[PDB]
Amino acid sequence: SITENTSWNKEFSAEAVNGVFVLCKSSSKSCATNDLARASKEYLPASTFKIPNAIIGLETGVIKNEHQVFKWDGKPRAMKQWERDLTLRGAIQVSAVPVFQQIAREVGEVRMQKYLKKFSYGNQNISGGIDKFWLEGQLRISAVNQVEFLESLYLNKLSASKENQLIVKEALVTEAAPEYLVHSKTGFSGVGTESNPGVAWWVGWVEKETEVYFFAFNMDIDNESKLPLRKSIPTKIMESEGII
Amino acid sequence: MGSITENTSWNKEFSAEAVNGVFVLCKSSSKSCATNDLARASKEYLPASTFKIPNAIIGLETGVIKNEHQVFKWDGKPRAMKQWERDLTLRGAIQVSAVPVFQQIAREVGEVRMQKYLKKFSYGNQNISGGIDKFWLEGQLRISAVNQVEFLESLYLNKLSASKENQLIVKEALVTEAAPEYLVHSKTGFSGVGTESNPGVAWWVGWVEKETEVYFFAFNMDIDNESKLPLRKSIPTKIMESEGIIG
Repeated sequence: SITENTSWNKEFSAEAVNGVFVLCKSSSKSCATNDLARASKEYLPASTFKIPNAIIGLETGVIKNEHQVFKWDGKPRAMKQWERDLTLRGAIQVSAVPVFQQIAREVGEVRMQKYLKKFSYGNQNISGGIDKFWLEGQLRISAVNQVEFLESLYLNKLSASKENQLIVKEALVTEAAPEYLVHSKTGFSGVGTESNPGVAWWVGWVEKETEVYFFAFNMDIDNESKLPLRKSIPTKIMESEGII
Repeated sequence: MGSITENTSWNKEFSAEAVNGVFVLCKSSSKSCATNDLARASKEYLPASTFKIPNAIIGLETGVIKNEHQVFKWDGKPRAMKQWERDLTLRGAIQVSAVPVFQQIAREVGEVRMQKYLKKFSYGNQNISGGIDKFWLEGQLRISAVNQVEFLESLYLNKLSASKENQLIVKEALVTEAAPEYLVHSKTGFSGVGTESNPGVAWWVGWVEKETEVYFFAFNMDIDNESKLPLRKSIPTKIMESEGIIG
């Protein structure tokens, strides 16, 4: 069950942003959102796909273990922050696309398809090129599906060893406080094209006291300068809810 | 570790705050350590709440603690600290150093198993006599800063005699600072203000993962007044910032 919560609309209007926020307390059985329709609309996952990709990489052995170092071969990479040796967390934190493209290539189309089916990951469409389906392909997943997926990870219920799920969870920690812990991942498909803006994401969960909150946010975006809103809008909503 | 060297210049942060203590910092790749005082780096002190690290691992390995989702319910009885009067998860109990939660764990573990694990972990002088629920608080258990970093490195590498799954659970619970370029896992400790001419001890131990490098650290200082407690984190932090590790 997904229920509408009109009290968050202001946060979107203030910035003239078209997007959705999904927040579920304790579990995904009851989630709140500002837009029922957009909550379940499937969008390209962009870099949020690094979460399932990391899990699959570990499960298949492509990623040897948590201490694996992904060496930079010295060839030019889109961003300078990617031009260096990276650990799994390092690669996830700076969203080093090339590291995960190679992981995807080694996983292969057959295994990738099998795991997304096991994970009930969006439309599970990986066609068009094994190293770019989550960047410009036909893969689509909704905010609600993201929360369901993240909840399974939190509970160690995905079809992978608990060990591997724990490894990925540690790589996803983005904020640590004595009060709460935040695990999250950003995504940005690009500025989109004429009349078809791209999508920006921020998904994760907050562990506070004995309670847990799963969240997923996405928005239309046609200018990179608006990118910070993918974190500020959800953060303001969660702060006003007294979560972080 | 492979080597250790003395760097007396780190006494700067100690002298400035009129503090007697030690800091040990080891780089994983080179397997080399540095400290402001070799003698104190090897001196053994009560672990205080830093013992919650091995205690948590042992509780999990023995099955006393089910997993990271187990909730330690508060029975409503008054506790030494107001922050402990609430239900807590494993991480919650570790973060606020809820002593009563771990004393119960220790009692369920029992002396025989506790002794077995500390031997496997090569944890300090491995003397747990004087009460199964307080040997690390006011008993005869002692461990040095060098031993702390050795122990923490083993945990980091999942090389302790425990399931990798349980070591991962504890490691997750120890995260105290997260940034894009570095992650900090740590645990504080404080035995008390001690007696006259015999001050208590305050600790801050953990490790920092920055880039592909890993730094293990252990800090302790003499303390006879709680107002000096924040120094257990500020001194080590300043030293690591000067080293360009955190911040």
